[PDB]
Amino acid sequence: LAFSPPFYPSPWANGQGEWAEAYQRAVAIVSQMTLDEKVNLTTGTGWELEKCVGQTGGVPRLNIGGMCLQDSPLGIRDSDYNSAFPAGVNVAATWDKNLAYLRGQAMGQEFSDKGIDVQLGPAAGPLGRSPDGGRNWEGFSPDPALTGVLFAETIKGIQDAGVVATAKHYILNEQEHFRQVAEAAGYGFNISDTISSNVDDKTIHEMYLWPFADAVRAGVGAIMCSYNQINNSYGCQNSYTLNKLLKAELGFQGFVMSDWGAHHSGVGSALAGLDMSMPGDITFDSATSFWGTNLTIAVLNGTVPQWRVDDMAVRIMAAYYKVGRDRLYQPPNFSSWTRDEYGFKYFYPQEGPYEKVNHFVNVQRNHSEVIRKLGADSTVLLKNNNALPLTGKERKVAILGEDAGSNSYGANGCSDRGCDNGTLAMAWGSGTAEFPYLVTPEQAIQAEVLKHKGSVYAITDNWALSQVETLAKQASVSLVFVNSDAGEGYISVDGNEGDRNNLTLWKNGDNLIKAAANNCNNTIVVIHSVGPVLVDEWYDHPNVTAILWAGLPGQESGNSLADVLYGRVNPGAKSPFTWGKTREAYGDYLVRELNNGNGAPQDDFSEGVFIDYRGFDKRNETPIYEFGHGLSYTTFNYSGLHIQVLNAVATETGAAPTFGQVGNASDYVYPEGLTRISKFIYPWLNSTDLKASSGDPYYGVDTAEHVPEGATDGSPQPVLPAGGGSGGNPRLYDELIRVSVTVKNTGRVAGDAVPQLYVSLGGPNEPKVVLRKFDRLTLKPSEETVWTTTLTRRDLSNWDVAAQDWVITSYPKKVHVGSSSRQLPLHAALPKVQ
Amino acid sequence: LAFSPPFYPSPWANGQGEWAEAYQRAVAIVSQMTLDEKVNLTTGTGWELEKCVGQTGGVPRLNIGGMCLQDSPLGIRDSDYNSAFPAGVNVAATWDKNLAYLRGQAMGQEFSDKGIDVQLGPAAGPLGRSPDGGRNWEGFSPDPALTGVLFAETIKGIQDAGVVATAKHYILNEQEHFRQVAEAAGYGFNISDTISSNVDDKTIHEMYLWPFADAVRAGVGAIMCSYNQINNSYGCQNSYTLNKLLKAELGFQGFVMSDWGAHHSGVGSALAGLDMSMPGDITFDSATSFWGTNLTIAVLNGTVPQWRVDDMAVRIMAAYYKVGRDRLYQPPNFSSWTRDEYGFKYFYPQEGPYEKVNHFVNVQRNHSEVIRKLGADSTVLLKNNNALPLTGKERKVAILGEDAGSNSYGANGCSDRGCDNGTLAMAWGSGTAEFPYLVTPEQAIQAEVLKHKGSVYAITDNWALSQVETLAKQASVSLVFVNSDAGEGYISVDGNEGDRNNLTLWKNGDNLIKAAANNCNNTIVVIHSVGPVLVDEWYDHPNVTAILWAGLPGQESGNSLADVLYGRVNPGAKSPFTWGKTREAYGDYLVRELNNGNGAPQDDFSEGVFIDYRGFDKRNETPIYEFGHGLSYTTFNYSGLHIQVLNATETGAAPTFGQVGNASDYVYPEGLTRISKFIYPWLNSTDLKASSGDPYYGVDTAEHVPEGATDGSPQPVLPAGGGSGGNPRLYDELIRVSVTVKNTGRVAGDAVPQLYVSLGGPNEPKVVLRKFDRLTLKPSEETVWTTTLTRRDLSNWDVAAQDWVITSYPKKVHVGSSSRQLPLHAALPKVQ
Ligand SMILES: *[C@@H]1O[C@H](CO)[C@@H](O[C@@H]2O[C@H](CO)[C@@H](O[C@@H]3O[C@H](CO[C@H]4O[C@H](CO[C@H]5O[C@H](CO)[C@@H](O)[C@H](O)[C@@H]5O[C@H]5O[C@H](CO)[C@@H](O)[C@H](O)[C@@H]5O)[C@@H](O)[C@H](O[C@H]5O[C@H](CO)[C@@H](O)[C@H](O)[C@@H]5O[C@H]5O[C@H](CO)[C@@H](O)[C@H](O)[C@@H]5O)[C@@H]4O)[C@@H](O)[C@H](O[C@H]4O[C@H](CO)[C@@H](O)[C@H](O)[C@@H]4O[C@H]4O[C@H](CO)[C@@H](O)[C@H](O)[C@@H]4O)[C@@H]3O)[C@H](O)[C@H]2NC(C)=O)[C@H](O)[C@H]1NC(C)=O
Ligand SMILES: *[C@@H]1O[C@H](CO)[C@@H](O[C@@H]2O[C@H](CO)[C@@H](O[C@@H]3O[C@H](CO[C@H]4O[C@H](CO[C@H]5O[C@H](CO)[C@@H](O)[C@H](O)[C@@H]5O[C@H]5O[C@H](CO)[C@@H](O)[C@H](O)[C@@H]5O)[C@@H](O)[C@H](O[C@H]5O[C@H](CO)[C@@H](O)[C@H](O)[C@@H]5O[C@H]5O[C@H](CO)[C@@H](O)[C@H](O)[C@@H]5O)[C@@H]4O)[C@@H](O)[C@H](O[C@H]4O[C@H](CO)[C@@H](O)[C@H](O)[C@@H]4O[C@H]4O[C@H](CO)[C@@H](O)[C@H](O)[C@@H]4O)[C@@H]3O)[C@H](O)[C@H]2NC(C)=O)[C@H](O)[C@H]1NC(C)=O
Ligand SMILES: *[C@@H]1O[C@H](CO)[C@@H](O[C@@H]2O[C@H](CO)[C@@H](O[C@@H]3O[C@H](CO[C@H]4O[C@H](CO)[C@@H](O)[C@H](O)[C@@H]4O)[C@@H](O)[C@H](O[C@H]4O[C@H](CO)[C@@H](O)[C@H](O)[C@@H]4O[C@H]4O[C@H](CO)[C@@H](O)[C@H](O)[C@@H]4O[C@H]4O[C@H](CO)[C@@H](O)[C@H](O)[C@@H]4O)[C@@H]3O)[C@H](O)[C@H]2NC(C)=O)[C@H](O)[C@H]1NC(C)=O
Ligand SMILES: *[C@@H]1O[C@H](CO)[C@@H](O[C@@H]2O[C@H](CO)[C@@H](O[C@@H]3O[C@H](CO[C@H]4O[C@H](CO)[C@@H](O)[C@H](O)[C@@H]4O)[C@@H](O)[C@H](O)[C@@H]3O)[C@H](O)[C@H]2NC(C)=O)[C@H](O)[C@H]1NC(C)=O
Ligand SMILES: *[C@@H]1O[C@H](CO)[C@@H](O)[C@H](O)[C@H]1NC(C)=O
Repeated sequence: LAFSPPFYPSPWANGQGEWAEAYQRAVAIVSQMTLDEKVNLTTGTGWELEKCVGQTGGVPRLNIGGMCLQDSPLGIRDSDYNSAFPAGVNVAATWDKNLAYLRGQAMGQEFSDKGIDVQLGPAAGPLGRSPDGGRNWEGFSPDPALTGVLFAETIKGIQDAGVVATAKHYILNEQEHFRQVAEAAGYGFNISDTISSNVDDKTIHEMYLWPFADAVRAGVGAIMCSYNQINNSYGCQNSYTLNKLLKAELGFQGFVMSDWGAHHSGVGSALAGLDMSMPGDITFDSATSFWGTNLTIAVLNGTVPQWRVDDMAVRIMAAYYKVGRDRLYQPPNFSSWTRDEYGFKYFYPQEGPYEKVNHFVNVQRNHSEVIRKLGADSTVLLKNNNALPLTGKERKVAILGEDAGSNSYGANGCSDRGCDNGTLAMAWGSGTAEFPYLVTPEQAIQAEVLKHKGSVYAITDNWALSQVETLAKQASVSLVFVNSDAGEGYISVDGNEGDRNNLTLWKNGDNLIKAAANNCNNTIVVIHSVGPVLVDEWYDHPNVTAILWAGLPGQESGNSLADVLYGRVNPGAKSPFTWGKTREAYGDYLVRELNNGNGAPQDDFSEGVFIDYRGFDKRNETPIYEFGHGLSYTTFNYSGLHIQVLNAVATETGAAPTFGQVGNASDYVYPEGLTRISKFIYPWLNSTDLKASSGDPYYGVDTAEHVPEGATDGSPQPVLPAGGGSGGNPRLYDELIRVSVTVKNTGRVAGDAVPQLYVSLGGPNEPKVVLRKFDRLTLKPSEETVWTTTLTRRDLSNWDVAAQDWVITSYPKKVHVGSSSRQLPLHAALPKVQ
Repeated sequence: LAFSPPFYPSPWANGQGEWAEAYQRAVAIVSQMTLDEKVNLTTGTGWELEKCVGQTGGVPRLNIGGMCLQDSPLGIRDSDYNSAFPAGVNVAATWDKNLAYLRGQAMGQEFSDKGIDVQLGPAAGPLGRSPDGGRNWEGFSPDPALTGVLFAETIKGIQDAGVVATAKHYILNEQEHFRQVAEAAGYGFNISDTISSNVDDKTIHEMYLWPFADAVRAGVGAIMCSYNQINNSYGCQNSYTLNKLLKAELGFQGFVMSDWGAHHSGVGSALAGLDMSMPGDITFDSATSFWGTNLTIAVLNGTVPQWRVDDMAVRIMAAYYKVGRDRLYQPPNFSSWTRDEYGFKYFYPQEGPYEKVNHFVNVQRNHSEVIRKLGADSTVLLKNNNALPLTGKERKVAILGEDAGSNSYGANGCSDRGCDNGTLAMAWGSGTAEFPYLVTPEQAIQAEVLKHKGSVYAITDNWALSQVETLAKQASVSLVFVNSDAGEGYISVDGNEGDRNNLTLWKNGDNLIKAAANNCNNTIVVIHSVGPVLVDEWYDHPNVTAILWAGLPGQESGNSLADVLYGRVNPGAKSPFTWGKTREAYGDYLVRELNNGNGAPQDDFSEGVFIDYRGFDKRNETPIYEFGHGLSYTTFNYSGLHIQVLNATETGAAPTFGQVGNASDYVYPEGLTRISKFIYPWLNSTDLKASSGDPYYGVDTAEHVPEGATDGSPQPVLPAGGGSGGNPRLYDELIRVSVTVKNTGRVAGDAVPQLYVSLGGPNEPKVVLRKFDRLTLKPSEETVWTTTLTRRDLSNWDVAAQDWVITSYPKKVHVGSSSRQLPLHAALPKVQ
């Protein structure tokens, strides 16, 4: 059984880089705080006790309001008068840094204006190991370089708007099956612990950890650790991922919160590097906590050192000052639990004053513009035989497929989007937001036809094949809509328990396209989905003249598409994952059966780095549409590749500091004038009897055997070779090579090119190409521009497990530039650099 | 059993009134025709043999193309790139003569450009004896004055655009049940002949006939006789309705065509006043005809006088020339039977040249504008507790009801509209047209809200009550859509065989309104339906703040409604029927069970003239919403009633035109390939009997030909005849009535002043509608409305005198805003 080696102590914050001023202020405020106050910062107040999906008590004596933590990565969850943005996989499909930033900023403004302090997103974990993982859509791309840049830009947009961003889920939560014990039980599986991702050190550094290093370096405030185990140690108490990888190596200065229900111990978690417990209780409304009271006590009895709790407090306050949250503070002006204007203050037990719980604040501004633009710029044109753009002069237009029409229960009529009815604009689970409205393809395309006085109908029942065939025959174009859904594991739709059971079109989609293609010589397929689908039985049909994948566009879905279909937007999106011929061609199977008796299922990542296009490439498999593939209504030419070699840190930390003082147990007893709200989690002790007021069956049992070596060691520590900066040693960020290429629009209309830069790092076990750089360039017909990027030392390195460091190996390296991972007409050998 | 007295001979045309020219050109061309050519004019070429729903083979030797006859009364059926107009009943809701005319004109243009010569509409029969009658929606109103005026207006619009209109169905086809023997069989009833409408002479004159008189007087060129019997004589061989009532009394100068399968004899129908057999065969594609060959033989053998067939050919040509069809002629450029560009020229047997059968001509022009406007001006505001118009500033809008959303099979996804799925903008059967598209309420209202940056959703599953209640608690306004559908008898939806089984909202409509109104203090109900529905269990709910009825609005439905809801259009429409508390409150039950063994069911119109509001008023029942009721976004005042008193006896002999030769002249030409199932006018051989194949040929012939049926001698002109739509003295204006109408509200808008008389006497309705108009007034703006009462308007039909008589009982006049809101009244002075 895979094992996770200890790494202690839990590194302490130091004001590194961009964090200096936030840290000074955090120190100055935490210095003034009592122990119970500090504890208050670390622990949620209990499932559905206050307004937000997570919420802490704050420090009322020092005028620090409770921190409000709300889902989701694509807009405010469980609220009203908010926008629904396209999903993160759409962001990835844009290959546009600027759009990722703008979406981050639009979300941040909305979260801010609801009195939300922390957004539970963006996501980069799951990275995308398996094309059927239920949550890949919440993230970006199975590619680390593309994912990391867009993750980082999204984080910066949110944080520049004055809300803490939360990089989640850290780390290796690559599937939904067996991610939680009670969740597996509800599906009839009996497991004593959650699935264990077992991964080698090289793989983790070069893939799953890489976007987290980008997030840390961009200044991310928070990280959320995951439900799964890593080598059979839970994500939210894994000292190797948390103390070693994230805090010592990556030099992470903010706080680590648990996923909801991912907290599995008081002492172990605190010493293994967790900073905040969400939603606060052990299970929802258990009125017990691994922290709160238990953590106050653990400091009082000598088990957790004051410096560790003080560091939790400093990291939490530092994230808060760093984004300027204190300057924007206001209590949450909505409730996640009800839409009622008035209600009891403490939702779950229905206690506290009866008062205004919703203000109905309209936070949307004009954000439908970025959503519409982004949806259009993420529409991948996979196939186009001179079919598109449409002109408006088409005489009779057939809109075919349920995915074009309305959800008959209303756009929000399935709780957490837990169905696949009508057009698919948002997948399911916690990564969701209430739509203010949803513009369907049916509405948008019908309005466009009628504006030109054409004829148009929508058929939206995918088994009405007789009416489909009859209409297809009469039409000048058939626009066929199809989808494939997925989502978080707590919701099952049609027996799909988060993870998709297959990669086939839902609701008869393949039969629908065939019914149409057999009758219109101009059949145009639109796919909405969470990731790749099997297109093998119809993509090469002579009557399927164009194919688009539009992802999950959010609220303006139909207008984003019309913009693309009718040429207002020249599509420039690129596939951010691989379209293979079969499920088998992707390998990386999901663990769907118990393979460790009734223990934790074991998920061995035995492919190593060979996921998505790296795997297709290794196996010599030819994708239908490759990573980086996307067409345009113009043409681009790449020429003139040139390479230019360019001219291009403490060894110990300080001792761990403590701020403020700890007093007697009697100081932290429940205050006499306070009504204790039922299920509410507090930092207080029933009496000075520590053991009895812990109520912990294991209190003082074999304590020292359960505290790992080094776990309480507050003395100076060595700086890891790969650490000592933000997102790693700052040398990794030295720019070693400049690359330049000329890109020309050789066609008849303006459009965006997406130049892509791959390297071959060389060596018997490396992928043949891996993406390193990209940009999205707007070019007029005949226009030329010189695209210039740089490669960093990290970009040219591999993880050396013996050195514990990034090393540029002695194998000769090459650069490749072109339009996709398989369309690389330019190549150049790289000279030795170190 | 009821009995239909004979009336013979069948009156011949005489070029009366506005028909003088058309009749002279008709006589000139028929004079040049051989017998088989004339017969070709009168007989369809067989079911689905050519392009149109009905088609004659024309007279090629004289450059007269075959006549193309096509459904429906609300747009071109079975075609492509055509418009889909609101139903008749919507035109009735507008109370707008000018809109009726513009909708006729728009349709005429579309039909004309497809190469269609004759539109099979408009409809005023059914009048609407029964609220659950399956085709009432095709027509106008159970009121004969409102129907007659709007029916005449539609016909003028169609015919001024150069297409023959066909006033249908003549007469008394007031229910779908048992209207056809084969149809009844498919529903499990064994009857030997169709339902017989049995109606007294006064009622027929004062109600069912009256809009046909207006149609005739406005110049309609064709009439279509009905599937049902009247007093046990088939509508298409009824000498009393056709010969006496239509041709001798109303002076109809045009042609009468059979309904499709309504032809039931060769000699009998011809002599009883029928002019045209549609679709030409005895049963669909039987390759046999009551006419065609049979009618050539009936003339050659002396049973049908030459003058009768000459007259048929003269009526048919006079109609065609009357609308100027000859100047606009082109073969039909689409096929009713396939959408393919190419196909066999004779669809049913798939024979003849393989060639172009569809040219996909887009005839829609700008007709979507008149459609949108008529849909808005026909949306009756039944209740408004200060909820409308919406401002567009409503923060969150719930659209609720499957009636707001799309048909999941596509707007034309159910053949002849034979389903109730998604928004109801068209009822079912032959009275239909392919939408070029359908703007749903969901589309237009959500677009409206998005334009103002509001939040909006549509819920379109009527059993998703949980989702409906959750949204309705969060909404600023809830717009709840519900319907009730019906149609022609050959289609059954949810067990409704044409006729409605009930007047209750379909698709959980009542429970949907109750779930919304239980949670939004601002619930607004929109009804699409073929007629009245029962609103009693929610109309007065304190959270139901408004209620509209929008009828069957055609392709622009959503934009029509949004224009009204958002105040672009001030509703002016008025209910064209009564909204009763219960079904019982209407009486006039359908005949739904066999009541004459396995003979024809007997449908006794035992209520007489007392249908719709006449019956409610008679029984002193209070309607929830009366005939004539509609609210506006402004208010109007009616005052200053002022009343002022104002200051041929035989026909010619029947003519014959041209000559009849020997049998041998009418034998099939030698070089002609005979298309299979095609109906021709020719004889297999000079042997008459063997060429007819009639098992009754030559047997008891004279005993089967009623007295006077072959009398070509000059005939007496009836007292109530002698003109167009009746004796011209009937149209003398006897009294002028005036009132002042003022807009006293804050919104420009239309008033619909309505003038009712009481003719008096123990058997007369308390009030009957006589005149109306729709007048546009700005806020504070006044106008004088002036109108006149004719001799007909003040008369009752006297069965003894066989004439209209102003009876001696004192009469009153009433003016107001509805049949129940009449603040102005006076005694009328005695006039004669
Ligand atoms: C001051 O106040 C404080 C606050 O009140 C007091 O704090 C309490 O102190 C107690 C100790 O005195 C704590 O109780 C003990 O906790 C441990 C740890 O449990 C958690 O972690 C487990 C994994 O642990 C490893 O990793 C963590 C870090 O992630 C480390 O901190 C641990 O040291 C350990 O590290 C090794 O392994 C990692 C790699 O994994 C390496 O990198 C290191 O090098 C080390 O080699 C984890 O498995 C536990 O998970 C269980 O609990 C969850 C419920 O919380 C549940 O979700 C899981 O499914 C799982 O359930 C199973 O186990 C529990 C009991 O733990 C059962 O109830 C349950 O029914 C299941 O069977 C958890 O997240 C825990 O291991 C200890 O229990 C072991 O030992 C006792 C006897 O001492 C046995 O009775 C138990 O059966 C159990 O035995 C297992 O392990 C033995 C190894 O020693 C092995 O010999 C056995 O064979 C067996 O399999 C204690 O439970 C208590 O948590 C804490 N309370 C709070 C609120 O913090 C403090 O005492 C007081 N101070 C003083 C001086 O008074
Ligand atoms: C030159 O060439 C010509 C063209 O080829 C030759 O034309 C043929 O001439 C034949 C006569 O020689 C015609 O055959 C006869 O038809 C008659 C009429 O049938 C039709 O009308 C019936 C109603 O009739 C009344 O009303 C019409 C106008 O609507 C009048 O024209 C009639 O005079 C009659 O008028 C009276 O009543 C009205 C009020 O109703 C008054 O206003 C008047 O004052 C009078 O009182 C109608 O009911 C018939 O309906 C049947 O046919 C439909 C199918 O067509 C069907 O859908 C109906 O259900 C119904 O079906 C039932 O009856 C038929 C038989 O007709 C059966 O096959 C079937 O199975 C059903 O049972 C129809 O529309 C017709 O009545 C004659 O048949 C009767 O008499 C014969 C004896 O001669 C019996 O054998 C029959 O059983 C039948 O008897 C009934 O009536 C008797 C009294 O009349 C009574 O005594 C019996 O007890 C019984 O109940 C003939 O069939 C033929 O139609 C015509 N062909 C064409 C193509 O036009 C012509 O001969 C030739 N000339 C020469 C000189 O050679
Ligand atoms: C009642 O209404 C009905 C329905 O409207 C009328 O029925 C229609 O009447 C038409 C006559 O007016 C008849 O028309 C015929 O159609 C035939 C089919 O035409 C199509 O196929 C051909 C062949 O490949 C194409 O050319 C053509 O464009 C069509 O696609 C034609 O073949 C007939 O053409 C012949 O007659 C016309 C004049 O009518 C001539 O102009 C033409 O040149 C052809 O003339 C030859 O045949 C005639 C036969 O009468 C001879 O008289 C003449 O001398 C020529 O003969 C030479 O060629 C023939 C064979 O081609 C050869 O055997 C001979 O020895 C010589 O070499 C004509 O156009 C419709 O088909 C018919 N419809 C149906 C469904 O039956 C009806 O008339 C009405 N009744 C009344 C009283 O008005
Ligand atoms: C850790 O977090 C906890 C949650 O934030 C903190 O508990 C809260 O502490 C505040 C400050 O002590 C308490 O506030 C008190 O509230 C009562 C009742 O308030 C309401 O009713 C009155 C009377 O009609 C009304 O006038 C008020 O405006 C309120 O609506 C007041 O009477 C007190 O004077 C005082 O303001 C909260 O009650 C308490 N919350 C809960 C859930 O118990 C706790 O202080 C934090 N601990 C540390 C060490 O910081
Ligand atoms: C603290 O006191 C409360 C209420 O008096 C009690 O119910 C709760 O269980 C106590 N906690 C412990 C750990 O005993």
